[PDB]
Amino acid sequence: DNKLFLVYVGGTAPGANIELHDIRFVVGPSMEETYPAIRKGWFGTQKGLHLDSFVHLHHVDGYRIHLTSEAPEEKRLYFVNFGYHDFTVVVADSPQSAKQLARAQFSVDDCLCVDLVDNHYVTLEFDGEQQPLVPDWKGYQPLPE
Amino acid sequence: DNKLFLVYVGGTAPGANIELHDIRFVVGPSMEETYPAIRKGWFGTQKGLHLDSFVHLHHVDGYRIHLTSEAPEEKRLYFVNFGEYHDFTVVVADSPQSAKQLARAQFSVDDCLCVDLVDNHYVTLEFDGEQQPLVPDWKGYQPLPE
Repeated sequence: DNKLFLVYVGGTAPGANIELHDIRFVVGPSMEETYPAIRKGWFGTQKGLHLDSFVHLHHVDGYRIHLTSEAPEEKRLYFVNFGYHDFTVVVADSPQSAKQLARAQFSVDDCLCVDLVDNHYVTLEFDGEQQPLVPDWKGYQPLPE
Repeated sequence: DNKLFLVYVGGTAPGANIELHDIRFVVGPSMEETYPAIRKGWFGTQKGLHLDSFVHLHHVDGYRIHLTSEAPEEKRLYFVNFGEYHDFTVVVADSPQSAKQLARAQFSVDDCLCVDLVDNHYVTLEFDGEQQPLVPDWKGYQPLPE
């Protein structure tokens, strides 16, 4: 059973004075099997690359996330970064409606469509379940070599 | 009269999903006169680069910072990155080893950088006993011009 993980990773990059951090979406049966995909998703230096937090995402806005190898869809998963507090994940039909829904959850941004991840398609099903967007785990976990 | 600024800048880089941030050290008479050096020190994509916070750094651990065109110093300025400015500090030390030690002790494997040459200006230190809190002069969102 493949799972979708939102992963927050940290490391160095050439030119930079401090540690940088990025959010990756990866798919695997477990976290350790996503390690190759985390490493190649990471833009910076591989030496010292570490996991800071992650969450297995199964539900967003009442929608269950399904993953299939093959897969038309009405609504899609959108990740919205504000230039877990500084980002969100929403379900919407358009990139513009995704940004607006993201603005309304607080009380010019950038968004990514999460629809194809490590050769797996993201399809959504309404079922009513909520999932708090909080880490399953946080800390400092270096990836192996 | 040149000033040493520590600037917190933000923007994008190829392959990254979110906005990234770096700390730069820059030298100029004013903040706006450091913009070329900020742009050329930024590791990522130029388009959309913005300044988020900065501080004019004049004193660290009782030492006054002097900036000169021409340059032996026993103690030096060290910037220490830990693995509001909470995730890092600046200290005065003789060696990178002792720099890391002093940085650890003032909270209650890391990386450190020696800040002795910045934009063709040498950093020299003079003990005068003055303190300066390592906090921003300004914070917000300021796009750098093109």
